[PDB]
Formats: sequence, structure tokens, C-alpha cells
Amino acid sequence: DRINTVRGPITISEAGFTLMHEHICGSSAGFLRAWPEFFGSRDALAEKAVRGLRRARAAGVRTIVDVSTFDIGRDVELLAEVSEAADVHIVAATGLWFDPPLSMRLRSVEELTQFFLREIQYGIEDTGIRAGIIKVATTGKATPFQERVLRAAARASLATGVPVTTHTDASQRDGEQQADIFESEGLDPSRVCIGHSDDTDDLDYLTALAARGYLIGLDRIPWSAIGLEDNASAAALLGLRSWQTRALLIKALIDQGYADQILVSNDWTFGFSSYVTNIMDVLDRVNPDGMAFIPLRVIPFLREKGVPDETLETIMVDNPARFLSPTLRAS
Amino acid sequence: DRINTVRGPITISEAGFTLMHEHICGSSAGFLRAWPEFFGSRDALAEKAVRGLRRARAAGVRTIVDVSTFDIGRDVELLAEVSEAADVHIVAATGLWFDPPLSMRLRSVEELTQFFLREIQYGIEDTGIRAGIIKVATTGKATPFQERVLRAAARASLATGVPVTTHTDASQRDGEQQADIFESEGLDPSRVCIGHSDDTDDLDYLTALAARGYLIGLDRIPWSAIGLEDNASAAALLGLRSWQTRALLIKALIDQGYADQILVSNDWTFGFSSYVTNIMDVLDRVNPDGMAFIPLRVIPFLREKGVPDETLETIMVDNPARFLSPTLRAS
Ligand SMILES: [Zn+2]
Ligand SMILES: [Zn+2]
Ligand SMILES: [Zn+2]
Ligand SMILES: [Zn+2]
Repeated sequence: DRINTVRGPITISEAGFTLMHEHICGSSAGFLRAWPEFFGSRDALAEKAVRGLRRARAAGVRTIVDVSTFDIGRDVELLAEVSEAADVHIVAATGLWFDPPLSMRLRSVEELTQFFLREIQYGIEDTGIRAGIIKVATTGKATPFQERVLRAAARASLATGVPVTTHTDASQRDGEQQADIFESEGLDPSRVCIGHSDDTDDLDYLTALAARGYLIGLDRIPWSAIGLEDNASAAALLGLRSWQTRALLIKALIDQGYADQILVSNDWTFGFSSYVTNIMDVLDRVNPDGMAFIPLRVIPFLREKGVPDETLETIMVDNPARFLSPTLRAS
Repeated sequence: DRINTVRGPITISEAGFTLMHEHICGSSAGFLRAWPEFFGSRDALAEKAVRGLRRARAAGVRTIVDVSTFDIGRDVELLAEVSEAADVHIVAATGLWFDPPLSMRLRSVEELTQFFLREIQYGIEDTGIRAGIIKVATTGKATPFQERVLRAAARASLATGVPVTTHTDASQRDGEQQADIFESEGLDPSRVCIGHSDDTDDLDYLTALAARGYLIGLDRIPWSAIGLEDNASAAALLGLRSWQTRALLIKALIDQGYADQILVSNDWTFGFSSYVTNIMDVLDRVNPDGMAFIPLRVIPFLREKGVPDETLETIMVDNPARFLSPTLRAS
């Protein structure tokens, strides 16, 4: 039983403490190769990511899942470089986020399924590195193309057992329509994580998804512009709900009996060209711990609020292993 | 005095018969590297392009200008491969068309100018291949970002002397606004080709641009769905005006005294992933001559209609050389 990482297959027990929704860089296809000076240089970005992953590993992280797709500018060779230098496993993704180019947008469900299967079963580009998760997105009601993408992701998952993870506009309850589409293709909800679910306080929405068997991605816990209310860019990106408000949704779903369905992350990054210039200065001021925020701050905060150690181990170790290890079911 | 090609600098006299607006592949950034099987394979696409360029060279073509940008999926290494194997010079482009990703759309004029200057002055990616033209686009009224792109293209041209060439929606007279923006940055119109100008019959529009000193790109001469009216995709792409209607605009502008300002091409390609599946089967049925259509069919057609050989030489040889060779003026 094995999970594909950017340095090859690992056994389930090697994943350890896992961050299920992270990025080395949030960019666009071809952008890092065409304009590396945007990031200072490719080597500056790699070095920044290695320092950050090493601090995360010191705090207990063993694996991240980089849910950057083709259209997030995923560079699997960069991921393999930083994975080896930090001694942190990195799982890469296939799928499409919400910035696909025309060459993707004009494709049918069947064509997209071929593409996703290429990246899971054969490899990414000419690297032979295989994805271990499928990432998809909506930002409100699905576009016609996004519906095709979710259907293709379901077909790819149904052939390979690799799971699907999503970007939502949680405030618009996108996970409802996502689930509908996935289920119409026969996908088991145990193979799906409805992500950015901590962006909403709506427990009716969150428990309706969890009750039908979805995994719930509380993956933006450090996202907050509190203290920076006069930076419009920062507020628009991060919102004005506190990291504590977000982290308490982890406790809320535990208290409702869904501990085995929660996945927790930071949705952090080391470079970010798909937003305003100099946004990394803001992010690194907001959350200097970066990807170590979950182990260093959230885990202690939940213990202090009464969540048992055994439960926190289930969430950070066992749930990612069960979710990632390929299957048409995971329970 | 020299023009940058994908195999290095050439002197002005080496360009010869030049097609100013062509593509090896119409795609999207990263797409050919991520999904080469879309095109059958990368080698099938390369071989197709070499066969086509060799037939063009046999018909008299010596140079093409591949006006594929970053967001058209320009692969300069593919261009250099096909250039060497066909013995046809290829000039590459910088700039942005109308499918930029978020990592480009969020950039300022100054940032975009740096990017364009990178590709002209330093090189594309890590290849050391330098662009010899800047490509920009609108599709009707400029978006705010497109206005930034046109301003950056003007700044890049003003530093380097490399010209600018445009995509328009000619039916909406986009060249008027393009010219306005370019002139507000101080760009000389002799450094600008307003392209797809044969997509309209409006001579008031065409002569207003030519009178102010623009070059006029009559670059879609073989584009016609006549004979395929029941193929909605094909009609929408190609229109229902004949190649003869288009070619007669070359004569019209000659007759109005603008021979020195006309640039003629095919806007052909060998692969096309940014439109509907199997569109190349349609294009190769519509125009089996491909890029050789201008020398094989248009040049004889204009001679038959009374255009002097000397004038056709001015248009296919001298105008491209004067336009491409770097300068802040070209007259
Ligand atoms: Zn997201
Ligand atoms: Zn993310
Ligand atoms: Zn065009
Ligand atoms: Zn074109």
C-alpha cells in the first residue's frame, strides 16, 4: 500500500504528521520558468521553501500535500528539490484550479480525465513524477467548465483510488454543488475533501457535508487580516475572522462526532505571484510560523481547549494516511 | 544591423521573403510540456511543422515571425528545432495575448515592461533565445489589464527599437484605441502593426490607421469557412468572407498609396489547442497550402489583378525587413 510523492512511493506509515493543503508556490503555468526574477530568483524561492519546510519538520511535520495544479504553476522539479533538501515528503497534485487557460477550458470531460490520469498514472510532464491527489475548484456556482473538471476528477479517482480535494467559496456553500456533481459520477464521499471549509461559520453547511461522508478541510487556520484592516488587499485575501475562530471549528466538528473526517492545514506558501505584488511581506508578518503554525500554535490551542491528544493524532496522522492511501473507499 | 531569431542574430538582408504573423502552435503556457499527447506527440507536432515550413521555403518563404506569446504557449526550443530542420528563420515574440493567467493580470505597467524587456534583451526562460517582436491583443474595448500591456509594450519598444504587432477584433475597430494608447506613451506608429486588419472591409478605419503611419497587417488571407457553413466552430473562427475578398484589401491599400505600410501573412499554425478539438482537420482542408498560401496563391492572384512585381517585392521583402530591424523610426 503506497502513496506517490515527488521522490517516489512511500508506505502509508511513512507519511506521519501530514499537512493536507499547502503550496510551495502559488503561481501560474509557465510563470516561474519565464520570470523567475519575480520571486527574486528560482534559487531564492527554493531556499526560502527549504528553510520553511525545515522549521516545519522540526515542529513535527513529516509530509505536506502541495495542492498546486497545472494552473497554479506547479513545478514538480522544484518540489522534488525542496523535498530532498528539507527531508519532508511532498505529495503533488493534478486537477485544475480556477485559472485554467483556453487549452484546458475547451476540453471535454473525457479529455480532462485523460489529462488527470496522465499525471497520476504516467507522470507530470516528462519527469515521471506522479500525482497523489486531484485538486479542483469553484468560486461560487460552478461554471460549465468547472462542472466538467469535477466530473473528470471523479472519473480519475474512480479509476485510480487517488482522492479529490477542493477549493470552495465556503461562504457560498459551494461544497453542496460539488458533492452533487461528484455523486452523479458515482464518487464515494470518503474520497473527497471539501476544502477552505474554515472560511465559513455555517455549521449547518459543514455538518450536512460531513453527515454524507465528506472529509472537511479546515485548511486556512492562520488566514486573518486582523491587525491589518487598512490593507485592502490583505483583508480581501485573508478575511477578518481570527485564527482562533477558525481553529474552534476543528473542536466543533470533533464535538459533533466527526473527528475521523477532519483534515487541518495552513494553505501556506513561499511565493505568490497570483495575487498583488509584495503579498509575501504581508503573509510572513501575519504568520511568521508559516507551515509550522498548525503544530506550534493550533495543536497546543486545541489541547488547552480540552481536545484529547489521541484525537489530535487521529486528525494529523491517521486521517491523512487513510485519505491519501488509494482506495475507492477509505473507512 | 540585426534581427534576433530563435537561432541567433541575422542581418537584415538575410530575412528575405517574410511572413510577419504565423504560429508553429497555438496553445497555452505549459500545455505542450504537460500534455503533448493532445497533439499526438511533441515529435508529431515538430515533424508536421518541419514538413509545412519546408513546403513554404520551396514556395519562396525564408523567414516567419511566430507571434506566439507566453500565453499562446510559445515553446522557443520547439521553434529552434523546427527552424533548423526546415532551414527557415523564425523570429520569436514577447508580449501577451488575450489569455494571460492571474500571475500576469495582476502586474503593473512597470512590471510587465520588465518582463517584456527580459525576453527581448536577456532571453526567454533559460534558453538565451531573444524575442524580435512584441505581440499584444484586444478583443474589443481594452480591459484595464490590456491597456497596461499595450503601455508596457510601448515602453519595451521605446527602449529597444523592437516593433509591436497586435491582435484586434477588426470589426470593433480596436486599432483606434490601440493607437491612442501607444501614442500616449510616445510610441512611433512606424513601430506598430495593427493586425487582423483583413477581418474588416471598413476602409475608413484602415486608411485612418495607415494615414497616421501604422503598418497594416493583412494577415488572415486564407481564413474562410466558405464551403463549411454548417460547421459552427469553423464559421465562428474563420468567418464567411472569401480569401479573395481579403486579398483584394491588399490591392485596395496599394491603390490608396500605402504599399510601404502593408504586411501580409496567413496566421497559420501546425497545432491548435486553444480552440475546439480536431480544428486542425478543418484548417488543413480549408487551406492545404498552409503557410505557402501567400506565395503560391495570393502573390499570383494580385499579379493577375495588375499589382506590379516590384510592389509585391516591397510588401513581402522590404516592408518586413524595415519593420523588424530595430529602430525608434522605420521609414
Ligand atoms: Zn484554494
Ligand atoms: Zn491552496
Ligand atoms: Zn490573433
Ligand atoms: Zn495569430
